[PDB]
Amino acid sequence: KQLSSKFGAISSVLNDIFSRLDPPEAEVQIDRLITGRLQSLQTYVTQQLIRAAEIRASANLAATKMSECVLGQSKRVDFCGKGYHLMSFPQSAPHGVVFLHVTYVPAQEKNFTTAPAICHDGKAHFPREGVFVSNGTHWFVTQRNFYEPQIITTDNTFVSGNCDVVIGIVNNTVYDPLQPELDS
Amino acid sequence: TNFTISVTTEILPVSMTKTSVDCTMYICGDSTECSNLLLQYGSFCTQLKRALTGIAVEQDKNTQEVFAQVKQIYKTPPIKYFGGFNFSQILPDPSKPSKRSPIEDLLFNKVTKGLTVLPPLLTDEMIAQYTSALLAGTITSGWTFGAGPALQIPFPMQMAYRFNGIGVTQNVLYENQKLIANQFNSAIGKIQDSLSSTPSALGKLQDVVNHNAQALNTLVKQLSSKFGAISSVLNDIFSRLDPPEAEVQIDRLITGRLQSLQTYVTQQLIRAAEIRASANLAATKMSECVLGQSKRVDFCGKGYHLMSFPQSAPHGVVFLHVTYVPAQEKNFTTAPAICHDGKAHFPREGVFVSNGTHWFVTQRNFYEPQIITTDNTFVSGNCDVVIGIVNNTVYDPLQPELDS
Amino acid sequence: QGVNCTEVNVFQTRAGCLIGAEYVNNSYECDIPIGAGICASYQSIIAYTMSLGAENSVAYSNNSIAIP
Ligand SMILES: *[C@@H]1O[C@H](CO)[C@@H](O[C@@H]2O[C@H](CO)[C@@H](O)[C@H](O)[C@H]2NC(C)=O)[C@H](O)[C@H]1NC(C)=O
Ligand SMILES: *[C@@H]1O[C@H](CO)[C@@H](O[C@@H]2O[C@H](CO)[C@@H](O)[C@H](O)[C@H]2NC(C)=O)[C@H](O)[C@H]1NC(C)=O
Ligand SMILES: *[C@@H]1O[C@H](CO)[C@@H](O[C@@H]2O[C@H](CO)[C@@H](O)[C@H](O)[C@H]2NC(C)=O)[C@H](O)[C@H]1NC(C)=O
Ligand SMILES: *[C@@H]1O[C@H](CO)[C@@H](O[C@@H]2O[C@H](CO)[C@@H](O)[C@H](O)[C@H]2NC(C)=O)[C@H](O)[C@H]1NC(C)=O
Ligand SMILES: *[C@@H]1O[C@H](CO)[C@@H](O[C@@H]2O[C@H](CO)[C@@H](O)[C@H](O)[C@H]2NC(C)=O)[C@H](O)[C@H]1NC(C)=O
Ligand SMILES: *[C@@H]1O[C@H](CO)[C@@H](O[C@@H]2O[C@H](CO)[C@@H](O)[C@H](O)[C@H]2NC(C)=O)[C@H](O)[C@H]1NC(C)=O
Ligand SMILES: *[C@@H]1O[C@H](CO)[C@@H](O)[C@H](O)[C@H]1NC(C)=O
Ligand SMILES: *[C@@H]1O[C@H](CO)[C@@H](O)[C@H](O)[C@H]1NC(C)=O
Ligand SMILES: *[C@@H]1O[C@H](CO)[C@@H](O)[C@H](O)[C@H]1NC(C)=O
Ligand SMILES: *[C@@H]1O[C@H](CO)[C@@H](O)[C@H](O)[C@H]1NC(C)=O
Ligand SMILES: *[C@@H]1O[C@H](CO)[C@@H](O)[C@H](O)[C@H]1NC(C)=O
Repeated sequence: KQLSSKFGAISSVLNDIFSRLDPPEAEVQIDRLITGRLQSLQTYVTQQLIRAAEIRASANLAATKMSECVLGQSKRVDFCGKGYHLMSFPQSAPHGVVFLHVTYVPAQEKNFTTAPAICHDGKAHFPREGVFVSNGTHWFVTQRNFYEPQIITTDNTFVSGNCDVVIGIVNNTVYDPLQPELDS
Repeated sequence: TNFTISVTTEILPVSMTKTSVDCTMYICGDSTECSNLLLQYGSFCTQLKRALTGIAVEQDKNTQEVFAQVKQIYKTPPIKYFGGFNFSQILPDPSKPSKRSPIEDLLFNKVTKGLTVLPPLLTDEMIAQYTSALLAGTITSGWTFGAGPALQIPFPMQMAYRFNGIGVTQNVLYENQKLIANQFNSAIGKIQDSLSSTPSALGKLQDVVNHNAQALNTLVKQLSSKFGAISSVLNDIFSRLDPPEAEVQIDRLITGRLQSLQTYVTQQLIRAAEIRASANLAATKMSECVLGQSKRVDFCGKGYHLMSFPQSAPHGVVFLHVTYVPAQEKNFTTAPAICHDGKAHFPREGVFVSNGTHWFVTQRNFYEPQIITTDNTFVSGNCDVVIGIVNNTVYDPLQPELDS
Repeated sequence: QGVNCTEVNVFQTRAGCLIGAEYVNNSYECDIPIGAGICASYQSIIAYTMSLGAENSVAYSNNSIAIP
């Protein structure tokens, strides 16, 4: 559409200007036409450069995401997928890239009672990687992302100090297979 | 041997004021001959209108993406108890008519012819509500609301989870929970005093606003330029000069105004690209070290990062990063391993240290001496291939049970 | 935009008054954004305030945990 602009002249065709108007000022008219079209081309080139910068930033982000959570496992939260990311599938798209992300989504939560630690024999026991979970009568240990209750055992718990400095601790025994394996 | 809690302020711009410019009003105004003449230039005004609609929709898109990270609005419990911790400075004040916490109120107070300013779609009230919901989610659910449904969790349990994530055992938390809470409250008070006393803390948003105002004022002032004509007024030229050349003079004037407008649009587009880059950086920081724990070093906070509290700001966002900083170091003697009974023992997660006559295993970030046992150590090979090993016995936690 | 319509279904907003669309107290999911905390959508055409999301107040306690 920029070729259809008269730019203040009498015609949009330079051949018509050359064959229709006196050359001493047709030179000035052609100069005005070519400088207007050159300014339009400069504006279009600046717009193309801005779009190129945006596309380069987007492509760098896409390459970073592909290096992050396509070639390996990413520990980042909500970087390339909602929820706990697991992996993704790279796909080819026209002038773009589509990623089929696979994520881990917890569901079906259950109310439970928890304690900071367990005071047994005057000593405080803390879970190594889990947390103390009570279903109402007994205390169990499980991971923070799934419900796999287990008997309180010294293999997954460590002792550090007494229970008189901690706040909110409850009383429960700690099972140890040493006593039944040495009783017999 | 000791640790401290420090709060740092990070300011990242989000968006600027949306502007709409009309060519036929800014260049000449109410001139019918100018309106007839500008139709022969093509569709430059159409390109300008498309560019301003594009920058407006990009500003709306990034200001919607940077704040609406969750589709669920969470509310704080009426009881303001979190095991001794204080959050009254970040929690919204019900007494305020705008439901804004005093930190956001201080941040808002510290920021002060065709052209028009479009009001933002995301105004102050729902931005403040989004920040309050994010604070409630990160104070009552941890990282669970950012990875699915919100799950209730006590705040000391969340602190223990974060300390285990960064590499600190849970023993030092329950023994110093009151000290940690007091240090956090003191750091919050100190950073609030520093924010209230330093006017240069909000420099980025201030210079963005000043640059936008200067650009608008310069664009307004460029209308009164001669641009090679006899005068900057159009009607006196039209009614005084012979039209034949008066057309050339008005053409030069309107094309100079068009050049100035195109320069302004190009500068605005470059500033919009910079603002979009900053907003994308802020969104990545929000995804990394706001909705969950981030293991990156010196990304969104100096030292071992713990959590970040997002705060609303005029045309920007302010983050209150809380970090874990070790202090009060002590000299100790270390060994690569321990040669006991012809076997080399390597720690599973600790490091062997010595105070001069006894050896102990300690954590990588805190000093806590423990007796070297077989549960925290593993045996792999003999003790002669290694270099720098020393002599020490290994206490067996199982031997005295069957010794008696 | 930025023009008062009293000196040139009426609902006056900060950006300007809307003619042809009725204001609804109930808020739904926005379709066509307008600005100044208001927008219009087609259901006739109606306008409503922003819908941030479904309200979900979690029961926070010092000894309650939700294990998935
Ligand atoms: C909490 O869990 C424990 C163990 O999983 C439950 O104890 C068992 O309950 C079943 C159901 O009657 C009995 O048949 C078993 O004999 C119980 N085992 C023991 C060791 O007592 C307990 O009932 C659960 N409590 C609640 C409230 O669900
Ligand atoms: C947990 O158990 C300990 C001991 O097994 C309890 O401590 C005793 O408490 C009673 C009454 O409170 C005192 O008369 C005893 O002198 C305490 N003994 C010791 C060794 O301290 C403790 O009270 C229990 N806690 C709970 C919550 O049941
Ligand atoms: C670790 O540092 C903190 C402060 O940085 C110490 O806490 C101070 O303790 C002294 C006496 O023990 C009190 O008079 C101060 O008021 C405390 N300061 C604060 C801010 O609470 C703490 O004692 C240090 N720990 C060790 C083992 O030296
Ligand atoms: C948390 O901090 C706030 C202030 O940061 C405390 O509020 C102060 O309380 C004292 C005693 O009631 C008053 O003299 C001050 O005027 C209050 N300050 C403000 C700014 O209101 C508050 O007591 C702290 N603790 C809790 C649990 O909120
Ligand atoms: C290195 O630390 C150990 C552990 O605390 C010190 O051993 C104790 O020293 C005190 C007095 O210095 C004695 O009362 C204890 O009986 C010692 N513990 C044991 C198990 O024997 C040791 O003294 C420290 N070394 C130096 C040079 O200070
Ligand atoms: C740790 O102990 C081992 C054996 O208990 C040491 O190995 C002996 O070292 C002496 C002299 O240091 C030699 O005469 C022996 O021949 C070595 N025996 C073996 C089996 O290698 C070892 O040197 C000790 N470590 C240090 C640092 O002294
Ligand atoms: C747990 O209990 C609270 C109130 O006691 C309730 O609001 C919440 O819905 C319960 N959780 C589940 C999963 O039922
Ligand atoms: C939890 O808080 C309630 C009320 O504030 C209190 O009665 C109870 O003892 C607390 N429990 C723990 C474990 O701190
Ligand atoms: C440890 O020793 C070195 C040299 O012996 C000294 O420069 C340094 O200050 C000491 N560190 C502490 C914490 O005393
Ligand atoms: C440490 O270096 C010194 C000199 O470089 C050397 O004499 C000593 O044996 C070295 N110690 C170890 C444990 O490598
Ligand atoms: C428009 O003007 C009327 C009075 O002329 C006033 O009541 C109304 O608030 C104004 N509307 C806006 C959006 O300023």
